[PDB]
Amino acid sequence: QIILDLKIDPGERMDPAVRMVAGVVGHLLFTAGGRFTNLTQNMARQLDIA
Amino acid sequence: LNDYLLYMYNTRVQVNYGPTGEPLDFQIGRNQYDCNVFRADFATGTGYNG
Amino acid sequence: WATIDVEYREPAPYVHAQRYIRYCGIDSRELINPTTYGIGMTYHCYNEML
Repeated sequence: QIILDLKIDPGERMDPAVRMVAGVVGHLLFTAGGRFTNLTQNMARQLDIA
Repeated sequence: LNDYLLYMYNTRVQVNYGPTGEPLDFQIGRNQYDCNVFRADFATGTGYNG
Repeated sequence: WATIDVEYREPAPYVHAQRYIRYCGIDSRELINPTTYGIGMTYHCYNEML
């Protein structure tokens, strides 16, 4: 019923290290399985790239 | 509208440009949606109401 | 090395110079968001150097 998405505030730079860490913890924290999901497709693609 | 469609503050998607240099002459998305129908044509009024 | 760095399209406003310069294969038709643009973009020379 509730799904998540990624955002960046205006005027803040992109820190690499937090991206590196998020790409690892997201695969263990969330579910995108074959029966229900917690994430949108864009978030999944971004986490895979990270 | 061309500038808005090409501006991507999120994850980029595939885009294919057409032979002509006119605005909105491209196909976008994983399902290639033809954006040429949104250019104005006063003989038929494709791009707007009517 | 292997990238196409000049290109020709439909005529420019000035007829004597109808070339488009493409460093690293980047197309200039679209606006860019400096925060998150080159997340997954590479070209030949950079990859060979790496």
